Amino acid sequence: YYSLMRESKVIVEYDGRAFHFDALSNYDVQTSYEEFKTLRRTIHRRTNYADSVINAQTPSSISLAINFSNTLTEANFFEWLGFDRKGNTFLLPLYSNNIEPIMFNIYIVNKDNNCVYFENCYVSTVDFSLDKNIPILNVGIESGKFSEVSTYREAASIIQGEAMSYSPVIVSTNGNILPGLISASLSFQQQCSWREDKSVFDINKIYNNKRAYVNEMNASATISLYYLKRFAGDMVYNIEPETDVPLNIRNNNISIDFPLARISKRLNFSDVYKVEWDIIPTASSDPVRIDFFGEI
Amino acid sequence: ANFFEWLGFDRKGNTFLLPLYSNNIEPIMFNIYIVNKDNNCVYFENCYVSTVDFSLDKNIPILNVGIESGKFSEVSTYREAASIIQGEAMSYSPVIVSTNGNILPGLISASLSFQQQCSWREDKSVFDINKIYNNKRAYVNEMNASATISLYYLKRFAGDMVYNIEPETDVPLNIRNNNISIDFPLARISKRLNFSDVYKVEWDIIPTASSDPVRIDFFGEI
Amino acid sequence: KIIVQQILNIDDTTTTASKYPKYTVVLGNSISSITAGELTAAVE
Amino acid sequence: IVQQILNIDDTTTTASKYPKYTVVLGNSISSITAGELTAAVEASAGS
Amino acid sequence: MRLPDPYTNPELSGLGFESVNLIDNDPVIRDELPNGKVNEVKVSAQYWGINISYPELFPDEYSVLDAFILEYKRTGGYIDVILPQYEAFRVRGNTNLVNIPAGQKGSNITMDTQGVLTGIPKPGDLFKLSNHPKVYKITSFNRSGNSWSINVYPDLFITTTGAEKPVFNGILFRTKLMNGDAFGSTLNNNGTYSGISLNLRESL
Amino acid sequence: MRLPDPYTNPELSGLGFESVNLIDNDPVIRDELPNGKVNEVKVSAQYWGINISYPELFPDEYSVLDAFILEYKRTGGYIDVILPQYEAFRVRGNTNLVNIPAGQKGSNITMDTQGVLTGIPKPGDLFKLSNHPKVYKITSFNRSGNSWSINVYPDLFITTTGAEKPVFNGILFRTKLMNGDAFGSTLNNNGTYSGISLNLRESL
Amino acid sequence: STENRVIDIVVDEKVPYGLIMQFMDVDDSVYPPSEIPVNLTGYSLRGTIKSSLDENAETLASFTTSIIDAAQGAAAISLSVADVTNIGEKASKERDKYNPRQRFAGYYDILMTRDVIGSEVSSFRIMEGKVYISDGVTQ
Amino acid sequence: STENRVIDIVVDEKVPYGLIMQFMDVDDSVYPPSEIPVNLTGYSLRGTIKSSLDENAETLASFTTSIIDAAQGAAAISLSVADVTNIGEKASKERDKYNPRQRFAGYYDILMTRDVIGSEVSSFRIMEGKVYISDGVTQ
Amino acid sequence: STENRVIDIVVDEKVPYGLIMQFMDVDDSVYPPSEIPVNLTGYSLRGTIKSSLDENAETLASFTTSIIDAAQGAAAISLSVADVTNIGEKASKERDKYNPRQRFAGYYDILMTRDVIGSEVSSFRIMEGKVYISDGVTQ
Amino acid sequence: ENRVIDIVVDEKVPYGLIMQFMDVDDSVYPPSEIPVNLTGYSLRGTIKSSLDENAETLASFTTSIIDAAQGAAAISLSVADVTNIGEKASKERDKYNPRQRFAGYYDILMTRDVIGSEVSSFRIMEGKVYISDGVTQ
Repeated sequence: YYSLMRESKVIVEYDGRAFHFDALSNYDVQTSYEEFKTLRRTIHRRTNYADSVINAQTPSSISLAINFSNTLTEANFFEWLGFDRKGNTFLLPLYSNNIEPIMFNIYIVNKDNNCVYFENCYVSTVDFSLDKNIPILNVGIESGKFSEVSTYREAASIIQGEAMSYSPVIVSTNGNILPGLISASLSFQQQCSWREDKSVFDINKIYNNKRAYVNEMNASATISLYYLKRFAGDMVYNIEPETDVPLNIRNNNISIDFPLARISKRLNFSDVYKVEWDIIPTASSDPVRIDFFGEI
Repeated sequence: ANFFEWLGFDRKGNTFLLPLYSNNIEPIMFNIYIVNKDNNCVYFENCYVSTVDFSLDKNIPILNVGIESGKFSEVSTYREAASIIQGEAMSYSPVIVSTNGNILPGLISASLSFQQQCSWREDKSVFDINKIYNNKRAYVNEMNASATISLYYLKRFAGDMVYNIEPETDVPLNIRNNNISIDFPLARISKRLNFSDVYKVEWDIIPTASSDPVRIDFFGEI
Repeated sequence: KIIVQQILNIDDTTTTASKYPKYTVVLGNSISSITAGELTAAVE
Repeated sequence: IVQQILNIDDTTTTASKYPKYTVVLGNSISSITAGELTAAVEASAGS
Repeated sequence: MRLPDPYTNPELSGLGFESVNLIDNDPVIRDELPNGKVNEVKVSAQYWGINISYPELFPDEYSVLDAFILEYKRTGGYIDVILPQYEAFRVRGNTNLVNIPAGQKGSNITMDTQGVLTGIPKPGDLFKLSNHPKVYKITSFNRSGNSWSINVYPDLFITTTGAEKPVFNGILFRTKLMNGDAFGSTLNNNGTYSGISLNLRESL
Repeated sequence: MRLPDPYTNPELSGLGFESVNLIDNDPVIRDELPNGKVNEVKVSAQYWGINISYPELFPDEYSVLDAFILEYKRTGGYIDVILPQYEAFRVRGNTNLVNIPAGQKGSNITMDTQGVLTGIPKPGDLFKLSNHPKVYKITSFNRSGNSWSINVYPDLFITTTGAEKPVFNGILFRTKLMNGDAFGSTLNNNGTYSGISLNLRESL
Repeated sequence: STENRVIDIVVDEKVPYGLIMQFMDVDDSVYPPSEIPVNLTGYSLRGTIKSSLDENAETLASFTTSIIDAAQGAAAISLSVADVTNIGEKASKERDKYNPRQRFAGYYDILMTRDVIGSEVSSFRIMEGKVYISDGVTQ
Repeated sequence: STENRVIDIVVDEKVPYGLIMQFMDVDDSVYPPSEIPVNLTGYSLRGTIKSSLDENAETLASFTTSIIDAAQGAAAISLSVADVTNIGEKASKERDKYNPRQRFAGYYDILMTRDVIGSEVSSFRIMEGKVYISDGVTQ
Repeated sequence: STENRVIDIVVDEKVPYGLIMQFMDVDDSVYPPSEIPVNLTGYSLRGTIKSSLDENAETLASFTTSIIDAAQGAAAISLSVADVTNIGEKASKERDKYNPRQRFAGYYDILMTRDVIGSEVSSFRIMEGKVYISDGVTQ
Repeated sequence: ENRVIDIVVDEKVPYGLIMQFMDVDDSVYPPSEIPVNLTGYSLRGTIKSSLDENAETLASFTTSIIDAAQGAAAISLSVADVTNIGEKASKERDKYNPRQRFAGYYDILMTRDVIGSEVSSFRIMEGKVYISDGVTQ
C-alpha cells in the first residue's frame, strides 16, 4: 500500500477538540535527525572510519496554503497566534501576558492507518495578499516532535465549509478611497525561540524540544499603486512619508483597520511609474482590528 | 578500476578494499596528457584524484571524477598508448539493494561518493622571487565513503516496526548491478521523510567505526 | 462553564473525570523478566 | 534481550569457512511463555 | 537535601545540568633539582571541586531553585549532589552483612564479603564508607574468593573502627557553595532568568 | 608503569595521541658581552619535556586512564612511555651480543657489533643504554666494518662500565606529571570529554 | 459559537456505552486560571439521538442520565446494549474510506435545565454533535 | 492523543501462538514511574476472528484465554496449532512479490468484562485490528 | 537492530552440505552491549525443504541436525550428498542473471524447540528463506 | 573473500599457481594466523566449456601439495594442455583490445582423505578462465 497527497488529510487537535481543515490547497513538510560525528585521527592509527551517534529530532517546519472558507473556521489560526477574540473580531493587545506561545497538536492522516502525528507545535506566521487572485492564506508552523502512529481522533462537525466568492479589494483613509490600486499584502508573526534543554541526563536517550518562549509579534503590510497626482503643485500625494494616517483595507468579506499608521514610500520608474507603501502601526496607535463576514 | 587504485584503495585482483587505517601521507601522484591534432598538445605534470562519484539512477551509469593538478604547460608531443585502451561499454542492467539477502521494496535510486580530501603544502619562499612558482606536494587530510538511497515509503502492516523511521544501526548492506557490487559489512542509517505526492524516504548511509573493509567488485559481461 | 469528560470504564468504578489517561495496558508475546535459568532453578 | 545467531559454512567437521551471516532474533530464547503456569504448579507441588 | 534534578522533578527538565566539570585538587609543594630529580611533599587534604552550568530558566523552576538555596543558607546545612555518569548498579547484595576488620588504615582495604555480594567493582567506580561522608575512587581490585581487596584514592581519612560498611550505590557528595557569597540572578525582559552557575567544593 | 595505549589495549582505539610536542630543555647561563660575543655554559641536566593532547574520549576509556593516573599518584612511581614514530624499526638483532668497552665518556660511543646487527640507525633515531633511564638522540653514525661509532646528544651522564647493552627499539621514557595538583575533566553534553592533555617531564 | 460545544462520539456494537462529565467554573483573571467544580444540585440533564435534523426524523435512542456527587459537579450518561445494537442496525451502510469499520448514524444534542427557579428556571445546550458506529465482530 | 486501540497481528502457521497483556495504573509522580498492577480478579476476556465485517461472515476461531496472575495484573490469550491450521486453508491466496509468505486472514476483536456486574456498564472493547498468516513448511 | 529472521541458502551439486551456528544473548542495558554464549542445553532443531509454500507441495529433503557444544551455543545442520542430488534433479532450469550458476529449488525453515522447564515444550520459527543449488562442472 | 576467482592463462607458456591454507583467530589482536597442516588432503579440478552438465571437457589441472607443514599447494598446466584450450576457445576477438578471449568455466575440489575412513569435500575456488593469445614461440 502506497500513499498519496491527493487523498491525504489534515486534522488539528486542541483543547480536547479537533478541527478538520477540509479545504486544504497545499502543504509541505520535512523530518530529520541530528547526529554527532568525529573522525579521531591519531598518529598511532590514522583511522578512516568515523564514530557517530544520532541524538535528537530536528524541529520540523510546516507550511500550509488554505483557501478562505465560509463558516470561518480558520479564524482559530488567529486565535492560536495570540490575538484576543471578541466574537468574530480579533485584536492585537498592545502588551501581552503570554510567555509561552499557545501549544497545539496535529494529525496527518491517510488510508491504511498510515498516519503521522506531530505532538507540540506553534504558529510562527500568517500571511496573505489580495492581489487580484483568489486570496490564499499561507501559514508557517513549527513543531518540536513527531512520530508515526496507527490512528487518529475523528472530527466531523468542525469541518471547513465552502469557499467564499471572489470580490475586489478597497483601500481607504477616513472614507477617502485611494485611486489606482495594484495590490495589498499582509503579514502577521509570532517570533519565538525554543529553549534548549538537552542535558547529560539525556545521554543515550533521544532528545526533543519541549518548550519555547515568545520573542516578538509583528503586524505589517505593503501596498502597490500606480503613481498619480491630482494637479501638478499638489501636496497630498507627494512622495514624502506621512505619519498618523488612519488606514482601512477590505474586501467584501474581510476587513482590516490600522487606527494610526506610519507610511514609508518607494518609487519605481517602471514603464508605468509605480509606488510602494510600507505600512506600520505607530507606538500610540490603538488596537488594529480584523473582522470577517460570511457571504449569504 | 585504476582510478580506485590511484585513489588509494588496496587491490586484490578486481577486488578493492578500504584499509581501515592508511600508511600514506602523500597521495599517489600521476601525470596527464591532453592531445589534439597538429601537435597542439597540453601536459599536466603533478596531479591527484580528489573525488569519484556515481549513481545507479535509472540511467546509463556515468562515473564522475574530480582531479586537481599543480602544474601545466603546453607541449608539442605526447607518449603513445595503444594497447591500454578502454573497451566497449557494458550493457544496461537494473540495480538491486539487499540486507542479509532480504531485497528491499520500492527502490528509486542509489548514489555513491568516495573522496580523498587533501591539502597542498604552500612552499613559496623569498628564494622564489622573480621566478614563477608552482605547488609541488600535498598531504592527505581524509578519506570518505558514503551513499544515499531514495525509496517510496512502504509498510508491511500498520503496527510494523522493521520499516519505521527510527535510525537503525549495525545493518549489513549490499548494493549491486549485474556488473558492479558494493558491500558495507556494518552501517549506520539516517532517515529523512518527504511528504511529496507519493511519500518518499531517503536513507543516508555511513560505515560504523568497527565495520570491516567495505568491498567493491567488478564483473565483465560476456 | 467548562465541561470535561471521559469514557466510563468497567474497572474504574466511578470517579471524577481527569485530564489525562489513567490506565495503561502493555502487550507482549513473551516475558523477558523471567529467565529459564531462574524458573528452572525455582522448580529444581 | 534480542539474541544474535551467527551462522557459517562447515567445511570439515569442526572446521569452518569465513563467509558469515547474522540473524537477529527479536526476542531472547530465554523469555518464557505460559510455561510460567506449569512451573508455578510444580514448584507449588514441591512446596 | 538533594539538589533538585530531573530524577526528582522530571517536569522541570531545565534543571538538568548542561555540563559538569569534576576537578581533583591535590595541594602539593614541589621543586626541580638541577640534577633533574623531581621531589614533592604532600600536606593538606585532597578535595573534589564541581562546577555546574544551567541554561536559560523559566520562573517556576527558578523559584524552586531559589527556594532550595535560601533554605540551605538559612539552615547552614549541606548540599547533597548526585552525579549521573557513575550511576551503575554493577554491585549488589546485603552490603550491611559485610565485615570490615578494624585498624585498616592507609590506602588499601580488605573485606570479607562472606560470599554475599554479586558482581564486581571496576576501576573508576566511586566508593564510600557508611559512617563517613568522604567519596573515594577505585584504582584497583582483587579477589581471593570471598575476600576482596581494593586500593583506593585518595588515602583514607580515618582509621577503621570495625563498624564501617562499604557503600557502592547511591553515593552523594556533601558540599557547600563557595560561590554563594555574591549570588544573584539576571532577569531579562523575555521573562527568563539567565547566567546561573554554581561552584561547589566538598566539605566533611 | 607503562602508560596504556593502542599497543597495550588495541580495542581502546581512541586512546592514541592526537598530537605531541617533544621539547628539549637545556638550562644555561648566557651572557652578552659589549664586544658582541655571546658566551654559553652548560650546567645542570638536559631534560626532555613532552606535551600530549588526546582526542575526545568516551567515558569507558576515560575511566581507564583516570584509574591509571590515580594509581600512579597513589604509588608515587614513574610514568613510562614509548613514542610510536621513533618506534618504527630499523636496526634488528640480538643486542645482548653487542659489547661496549668500559670507560667511554663524552658524546662519542664506539662498539663492536661482531657483525650481529642488521641495518643501521638514521640520524634522529633514539638510543638508550640498558642500565640507565636516560635517552639520547643520534646526531650521526659511522660504520667501520662491524665496529660502530655514534655521536649522541646530550653528552653521557655516566661513564661506561663495560657491562651496558644498547637498546634501539622499544625505548621508554621515565617521566613525572606536572598537572597533577589541579587535574579535572568536563563532561560535554554530547557525552564526551575534551581537552584531555598532559604536560610530562623526564625525571632522573 | 458552535465551534466549541461540539464532540463527535463513536459508539461500538454489541457493547454498552457510557460517559462521565465534570463541570468546572473558571476565571483566567489569574494565571493559571482560578477553577472550581460547579455545584450541580437542582440541575437535570436530557438528550436524544435522531437519524436526521429534520423534524420527522426517528428517535434512535434516549440517554440514561444521572447526576452523581453533585457537590463535585460530576454527572454520568449512558446507553444500553439494546440501544447500541438498534442504532447499529439502523445506521447507514456506506463505510468510511479512512476507517471501514465505522459508519455514520445521526445527530445528537445534550441540554440541561434548572429544576428550581434559582436566578432562572431555564435550559441551555451543553454539548452537540453527530454519532458514528464502529462495527464489531465478537459477540 | 488517542487510545491506539488498533493493532494487527501475524500468526506463524503450524505452530502454537500466545499473547500476554498486563493492566497497570500509572502515577507519573517521579522519574521512575509509579506503575501498579490492576487486580484482575473476577474478570474475563472474549475474542473471535471472522472473515469479514458482516452480519453472517464466517467465523474462523475463538481464542483460548486465561488469567495468569490476578495481582501481577496479567491475562493471556492463545491459539492452538489446530486453530491456526484451520486459518491457513481459508485465508486468501494472494502473495506479495517481496513478501510471498504473508497472507490476509481476517478481523479480530477483544472484549473484556467483569464476572459480577457493575450493571451501569459491564464490558468494553480493549483492542481490535486484523490478522495475517505467515506460511511455513515444517511440522 | 533489524529483526531479520530471513536468510537464503546456496547448496552445491555433487557435494554434501553443512552449516554451523552459534547462539549469543546480547544485552544493551550497558555499553558497549554485552554478548554472552547461550547455554544450549535441552533445545532441539528441525527443518525441512519443499518445492513451494503450497500445502500439498512435496518434500525434497530434511536436515540432519545435532548440537555441537552446548556450553558454547554451537549447533549444526547438514544434508547428505543423495539429498543434494535430489535437489539438483528437482530444481528449476531457469538460471539467474546475477549468477548463472544458481538455480532456484525451494523453500526451507529450521523450526526450533525448547523442552527444558517442567517437562513442557515450546517451539518457534527461528530462521527462514529460499534455497538454491549452484551448478558444478567438476564431477 | 568469496569462492569466485577469475583466471587468465598465457598461450604457449606453461602455467602454475600456488596457495597455502591457514587457520585464523582474531581473539588475539592483531589477528593471529597459522599454516594449516595439509597431510592427507588431495585436490581435483577440470576446465569445461560450459556449466551445462553436458558440456565438453577442455583440460584437467595437475596439482600437488608442496609442503604440508607450510600448508602449501600448487596447480599447473603444460603448454600442450593450454594449446588444447587455444584451439577450442571462443573466437570473439574484441574489436578494441583483442588479446583477451573467453574459454570456459572451472571448479576445484579438495577431498580431506583422513584416518577414520570418513571423507568430506568442499570447493575451494570457482570462476571463469580466459586465454591470452600467444604471438611468439
